[PDB]
Amino acid sequence: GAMNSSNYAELFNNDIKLFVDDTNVYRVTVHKTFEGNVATKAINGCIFTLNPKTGHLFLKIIHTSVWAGQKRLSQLAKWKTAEEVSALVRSLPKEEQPKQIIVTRKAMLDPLEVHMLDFPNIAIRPTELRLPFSAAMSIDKLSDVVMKATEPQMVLFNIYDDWLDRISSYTAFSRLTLLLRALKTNEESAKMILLSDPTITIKSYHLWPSFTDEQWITIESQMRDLILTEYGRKYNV
Amino acid sequence: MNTVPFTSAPIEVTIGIDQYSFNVKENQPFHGIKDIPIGHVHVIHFQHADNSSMRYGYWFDCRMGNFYIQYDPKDGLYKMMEERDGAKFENIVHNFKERQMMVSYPKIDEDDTWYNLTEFVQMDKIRKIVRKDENQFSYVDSSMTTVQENELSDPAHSLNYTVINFKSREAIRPGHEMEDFLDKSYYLNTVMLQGIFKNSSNYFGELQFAFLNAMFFGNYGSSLQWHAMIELICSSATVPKHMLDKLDEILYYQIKTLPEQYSDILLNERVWNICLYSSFQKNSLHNTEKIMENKYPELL
Ligand SMILES: COCCOc1ccccc1C(=O)O
Repeated sequence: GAMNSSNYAELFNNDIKLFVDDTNVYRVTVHKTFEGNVATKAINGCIFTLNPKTGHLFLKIIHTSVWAGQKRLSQLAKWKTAEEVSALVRSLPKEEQPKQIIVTRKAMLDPLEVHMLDFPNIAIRPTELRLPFSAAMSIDKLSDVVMKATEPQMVLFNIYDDWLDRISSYTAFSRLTLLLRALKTNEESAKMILLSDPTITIKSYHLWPSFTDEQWITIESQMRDLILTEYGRKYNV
Repeated sequence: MNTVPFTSAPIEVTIGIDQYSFNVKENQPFHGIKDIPIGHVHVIHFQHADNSSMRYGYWFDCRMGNFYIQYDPKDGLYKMMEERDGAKFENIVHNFKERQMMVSYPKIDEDDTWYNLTEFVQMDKIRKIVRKDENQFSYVDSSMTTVQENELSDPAHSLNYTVINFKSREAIRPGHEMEDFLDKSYYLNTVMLQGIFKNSSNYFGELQFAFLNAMFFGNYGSSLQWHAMIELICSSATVPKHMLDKLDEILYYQIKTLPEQYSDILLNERVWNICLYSSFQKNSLHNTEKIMENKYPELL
């Protein structure tokens, strides 16, 4: 069934599972035409497929060529997402295939169920959590690989860097969602928090800075302050 | 015109014959139904006065044998039986008719309702949905489950309607996932019509039989099948024109026939709103839309 706060620890058990977020698959800018009508221009997107236990991120880059000459693109984007997730599952060895796929948006349920008919034992589930995975394109190295792509491409990342050497998956996912929520709420301030100290760098093979345990505590507090600050600005509290 | 005599009527019961019904009192001198129109299937159905649980009944065709009803006090129901002795049967009917112990099938001459509801319904197809090969007539009741309902429990007592499932490998060609899910034409035309049913007449016959079992017995699985077969057509972009026009007629008379007060339990809002207002065929069912809009506007 649906995944919520009551069954949250299930994300970190030993049954392989993936979150699939489709919010950055079909990305457009809207603009005026010479005649004063409005048109869209697509930009490259991505499917965000994440194992919350291990941090493995299967970033399938969606190149704008896949939309060429197609109609009803927002509908097609859901089906293309489900096609690519299905292809990913088929590409994995049996013992790496997920037992559950959790979609962050309920509109993905039917497209994914239909593409996964050959896998009747993989449960397709919605979630009641509001997850900030749309903000994945605020992570500079992910945004860069998506924008530079000239063709469809899959790029593998560990979205937790090396954090699991020191903290549990539950804590790593909590840190990830806090960082992404902060980047979604006020991207400029969140990035300023993450880079404010030149002496802390991002390793070539990492996405986030190399903070010590104590610095992560400070950073996490600053991210919570940002989220609360923005909440007060929004609602005049 | 043919006759279904009753040996007797020992328990008070509402008896239906097709769309007609009448009440019989405990031990009333009722000995059957005469003047039944040859050329159609018929259904004789029962709801006991002391226990409205289990509506049940029998589909039959008087061209296939001489049938009568006799109450069984052990199993507690009116049973259809076949009489193989022709002269015995004729002599029974004649005596009961001479003593005017029979009701007459009360068909108005202008009235094509029953033909319109059973146009494509054949006894041979009924006997394949309802499997009891030793009788020429078919028993159905309010509680019988369908093969589909069971998969999701006594298989000898099931309604073997054709399984329709929009999220199944049968309905979705590998590699045509979006296409086949959003446009069910493959599933309708190749899988169902060309493959399983062979032609539209058999498809409509099953659709009509499912409606009738839903209406006369309150059989929930039959209502599910009726709606699924409507939705499969309406959700297909490519349907032969003759089928769309025939479907409009079929549904019109079913909507013409349904008890105004049973609409809440026999009509699926989602299916009907989808079919009339969103589907590919939203503009192909003018007669059905007109009656649905004027008779049941709440549901919509
Ligand atoms: C005996 O049922 C009454 C029919 O009720 C209707 C109401 C509005 C429009 C059409 C009908 C009809 O079936 O002609």
